[PDB]
Amino acid sequence: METTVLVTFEQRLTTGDVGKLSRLIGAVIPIPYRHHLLGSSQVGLDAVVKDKTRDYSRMRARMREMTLTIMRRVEGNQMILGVPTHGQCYTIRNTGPVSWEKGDVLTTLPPVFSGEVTGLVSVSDWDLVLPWIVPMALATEINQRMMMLALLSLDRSHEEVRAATAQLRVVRYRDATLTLRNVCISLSMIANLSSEVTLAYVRKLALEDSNMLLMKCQEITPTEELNKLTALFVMIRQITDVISEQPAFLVCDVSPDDKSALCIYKG
Amino acid sequence: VPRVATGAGIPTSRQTTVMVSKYSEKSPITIPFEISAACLTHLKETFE
Amino acid sequence: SFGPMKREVMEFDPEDPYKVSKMRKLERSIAKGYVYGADHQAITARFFVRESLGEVEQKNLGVLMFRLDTGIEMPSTVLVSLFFLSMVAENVSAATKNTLAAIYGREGEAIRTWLRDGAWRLHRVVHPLGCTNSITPGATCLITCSMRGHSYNMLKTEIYPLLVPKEIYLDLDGESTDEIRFVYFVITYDYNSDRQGRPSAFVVVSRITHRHTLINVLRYRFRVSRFHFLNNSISGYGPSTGCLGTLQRLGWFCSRDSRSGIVASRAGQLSVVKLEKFYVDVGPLVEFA
Repeated sequence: METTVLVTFEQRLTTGDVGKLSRLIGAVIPIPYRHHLLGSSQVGLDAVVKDKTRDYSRMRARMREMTLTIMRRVEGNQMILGVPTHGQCYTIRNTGPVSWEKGDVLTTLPPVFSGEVTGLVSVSDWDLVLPWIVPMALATEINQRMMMLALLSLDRSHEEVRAATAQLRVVRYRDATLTLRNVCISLSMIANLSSEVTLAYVRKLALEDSNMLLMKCQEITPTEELNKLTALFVMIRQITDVISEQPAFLVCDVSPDDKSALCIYKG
Repeated sequence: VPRVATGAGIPTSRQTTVMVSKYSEKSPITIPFEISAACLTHLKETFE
Repeated sequence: SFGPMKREVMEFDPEDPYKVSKMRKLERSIAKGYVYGADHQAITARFFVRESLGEVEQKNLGVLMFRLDTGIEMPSTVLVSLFFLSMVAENVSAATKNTLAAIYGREGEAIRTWLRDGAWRLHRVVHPLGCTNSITPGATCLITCSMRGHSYNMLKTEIYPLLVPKEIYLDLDGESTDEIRFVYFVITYDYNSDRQGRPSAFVVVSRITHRHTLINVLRYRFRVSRFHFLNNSISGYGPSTGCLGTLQRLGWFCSRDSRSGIVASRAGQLSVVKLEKFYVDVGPLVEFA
């Protein structure tokens, strides 16, 4: 019926491992790029989870490039996938740590190994590590905790600041508790430079005030002047690239045992 | 299993189908009995 | 020979986008009698709704449903109508607020006054779920809620409209024309004293499709809230608030069909705006300030 992506099992999938793939019939699949044949080494997110110096946001910058795809059926030597048509309903499988509820917007995130390190049907270093289809309001929440832990990561030498971090990685949502760098440089370039460059621009604009809002906005070298504002706006572009989490689903109703949920596919 | 459902809003089930299997339990019997070596000798020795 | 003769068969299935959906539905409608729910490009879902939530939506048909993230773990997901959160917003007249506070409030609701007005709107408790068709009154109300597409009777007999109440609509009714008309949904806060304000809700229609040109026509309307948004930025140092406004796509309709109406309910009637050919189409949240 729909779009088709076949996955050629370069590794030998034992019938018991097929028994685990035949349980994940609904589950999402991160595909690197839309093509009809892909290897099992392509299919999945393990090629993203792999570097000595690889940061959470950089993986999220990679996964945002990866096309979401949905498992259709596992026929032995092959995995059949469907790139989901936008706007249609899809039975995706709740392989995240969070129970879904009727009406919620679901966002793909890379799985975090903080207290919930997980693998799959692995043989020869390839498992099928599966992205946390997490609710959208918690997806922004998880992002904010990761940056604030990293903004406080330099001041480990204070125990009180370390006790501020000790509360911080405790993430608690409906029926679920889980534990959790240039992006924080990007946070700090906006925090410091907007403090200094706006003062010559508030006092000039505050005379004429159409929406009547510049009045309490005041209450709140031209080459180097633009050089600040260039490296102001481009760092604002860099953080907004890794903030707007591009929502992926809308669960209409949840199948019982919370394994699956019919989800109309959005974005 | 048979099916039945009813009414409006009354929670209807989905079609149950059960497959079960009953395993074997084994007790083997064995019984000895004595024959003398003198007894079996008369079958063999077979006098005048 | 062999190869190309097989590929003619997979080629010459023309004149349809697949002819896989249409043909294979017929071979199961010949099998099972004429099947409903199959000639339906729009998209629905059946939801378990209690009797204390069953009202309005039951009687007059075609209206929004909203999920709650109520901060209590056991009933954490309460269905909310667009009629229902009129007892939260500042826009709604207190008679119009207490008209529908007396419809819902009969001994199965008024927690949800106290855990929406009290447990404030963070504009993340509400989720645009969709619009209704074909309520099932019985032991449990069982609402078929449409997701993408129009709300309509089965048998394609009548387009169910969107029942927008009047107070939430005319404070952001758009301009007058005869085109297609997108329905957006806007929550605006007036940050004055009580950590969220009295979180004001809006059903806004506009010919405008684009994002920041749409929030600019909100930058006309909401200076009273926007100047208060700047106020708590300096009225509280350390404490901060959040968003000023919150925009999301909710659907569209045909804009010659925009006409007023009324629902005929318990605790008096309620003046509404009836948007006839309402294609439900939920969009993403646009948090702005």
